[PDB]
Formats: sequence, C-alpha cells, structure tokens
Amino acid sequence: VKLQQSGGGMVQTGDSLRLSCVGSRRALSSTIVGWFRQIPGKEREFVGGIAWSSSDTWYADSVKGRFTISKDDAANGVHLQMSSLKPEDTAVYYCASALRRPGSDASDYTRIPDYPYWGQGTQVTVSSH
Ligand SMILES: O=C(Nc1ccc(Cl)cc1)Nc1ccc(Cl)c(Cl)c1
Ligand code: NA
Repeated sequence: VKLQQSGGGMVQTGDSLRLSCVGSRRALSSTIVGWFRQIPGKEREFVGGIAWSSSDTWYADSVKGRFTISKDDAANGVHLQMSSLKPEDTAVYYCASALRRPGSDASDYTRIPDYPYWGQGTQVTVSSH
C-alpha cells in the first residue's frame, strides 16, 4: 500500500484544518491508520489512530478532543480534523498505516516502528494573528 496526503500550509491560531490521507489499495479488516507529527527538532510523535474494522480511535494526550480521525464514507481514506490550532502544533503531519497482529490491541499501535507504511508528510505552520 502507498499513502497519499493532502496539502498543508500556513494557518492562524484558532483555525481548523482537515487533512486527507488515501491508500492505494482498499483497506483490509486489519488496517490501522495512524497520524504522527514531526515537531521541529523532534521525532515523529504519535497523534492518533483508527482501526478500520471497528472505527475505534485512540489519541495522544496533547491533541485529545481537538484532533479527530475518521474513516471516509465515500473514499478509501481517512481525515484528520485539526481544530483550535496553536503555534505549538507547527509540524510535519504524517499519515501511516499498519496491519494489526492478532492478539495485539489496535490501541497499542502508538510508536513509529509499529507502522510500516508512510505518507509523504503535510507541513503545517500555525502562527499568531
Ligand atoms: O492498507 C491498506 N489500505 C489502506 C487504505 C486506506 C488507508 Cl488511509 C490506509 C491503508 N490495504 C492494504 C492492501 C493490501 C496490502 Cl498487500 C497492504 Cl500491505 C495493505
Ligand atoms: Na516534543
């Protein structure tokens, strides 16, 4: 599977952005789609994930309630809705995907090496007015 992400750019504090990530091959029942973000100077840090079969989601504390991942109703992809953005959210946002190992909870998929497949990144800079 290849992952394709939408554009980013500059946004202002308090604004929302809805990113898209689309897979080249149809989701499997075991597909997990994750979002990470590379804060400048830092590793790719986990944002949230979705389990395709159940639509179950899990998130990092730093984005809980503000960022929502959902499965597309009419495409083979997900959205990341990013609300109430602040300058500290400036990063490259990455879509990633995995196939869940039997016996491993989907919500355990929170680390970079848990995901073999990566999108190309969407750079977002949030600035004050
Ligand atoms: O992973 C997927 N689909 C998928 C769909 C949408 C998103 Cl956002 C992310 C992933 N299917 C798949 C199908 C076949 C193979 Cl070999 C593999 Cl390795 C993966
Ligand atoms: Na950090």
